[PDB]
Amino acid sequence: NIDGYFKIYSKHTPINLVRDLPQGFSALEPLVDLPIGINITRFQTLLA
Amino acid sequence: NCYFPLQSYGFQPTNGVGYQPYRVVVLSFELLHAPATVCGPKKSTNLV
Ligand SMILES: *[C@@H]1O[C@H](CO)[C@@H](O)[C@H](O)[C@H]1NC(C)=O
Repeated sequence: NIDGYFKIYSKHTPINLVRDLPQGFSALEPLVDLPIGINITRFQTLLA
Repeated sequence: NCYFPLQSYGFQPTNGVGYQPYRVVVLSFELLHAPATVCGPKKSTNLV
């Protein structure tokens, strides 16, 4: 969140992994940028 | 000395130039205190 712009970068990859974050290297491409101007300080994730 | 505060405009097609109705738009704007979210058209020309 820089100068009012909320920027998202992301990646997907296929895995075959039991219960950990996998060792490897990835480059996240930017997917959207939002000129929202709001201050942020806190967050949560929403689950099914 | 009680008075109702409003009055209606006698707009008739026979009114003189002056007493005829005029439509007005004021394009009011406040400048350069937030990230730009309107601009004039950034004109373009042929690729050579
Ligand atoms: C954002 O936070 C800063 C510091 O807390 C403050 O100066 C600024 O006015 C805030 N902006 C808004 C839109 O709340």
